[PDB]
Amino acid sequence: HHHMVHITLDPDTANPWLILSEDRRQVRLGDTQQSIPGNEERFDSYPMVLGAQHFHSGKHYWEVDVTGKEAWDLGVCRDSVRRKGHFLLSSKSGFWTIWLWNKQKYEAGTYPQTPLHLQVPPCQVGIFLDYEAGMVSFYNITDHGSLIYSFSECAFTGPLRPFFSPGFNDGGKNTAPLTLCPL
Ligand SMILES: CNC(=O)[C@H](Cc1ccncc1)NC(=O)[C@@H]1C[C@@H](C2CCCCC2)CN1C(=O)C[C@H](N)c1ccco1
Repeated sequence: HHHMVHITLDPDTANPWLILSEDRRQVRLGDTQQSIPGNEERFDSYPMVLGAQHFHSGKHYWEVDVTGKEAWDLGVCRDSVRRKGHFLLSSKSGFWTIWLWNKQKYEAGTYPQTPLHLQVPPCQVGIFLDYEAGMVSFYNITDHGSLIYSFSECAFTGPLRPFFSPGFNDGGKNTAPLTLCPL
């Protein structure tokens, strides 16, 4: 779409186990860990990261590649979200996400979550927000922009952040990084 937005990963939110491309456009789970600052922003608990970008208004679209990725988590979230210590990922916290785990088991971050029934495993996912509309939707690029799922009447109060994770590499097959597409 035209409402496109150039997103960079904020390393001041990145979980210590995550390696970033120097361009802030990839992110993947490292076997070992980084020994980095004591920021009130970093995700301690799980392999999660935001994008530096802050939306207070308007309509914003971006795309993410997940070729060869048995799991992942994409979407948006409030700044407000607490960044310290275990939680449930849900609209209820301040996350409007979808995700994948165990290769073929896609679900939406409703409280509680909602299994999804997808004609075509998406190779890239398109994410789209309309702050004023209370809207954020997920589109299956690899199947002619088919709506994977839409969150509606979200309560968009404070500012909003692009949310990501490449998920866990236990299976072996989650080496591959979330790659942001250039459009
Ligand atoms: C019961 N909730 C679940 O089973 C879902 C399942 C799920 C799996 C994959 N992708 C998103 C969701 N987990 C969560 O909501 C959170 C986030 C998640 C992370 C973050 C994304 C990357 C790696 C996985 C693991 N997770 C916890 O461990 C919370 C924990 N059980 C708890 C409940 C109360 C307080 O803490």
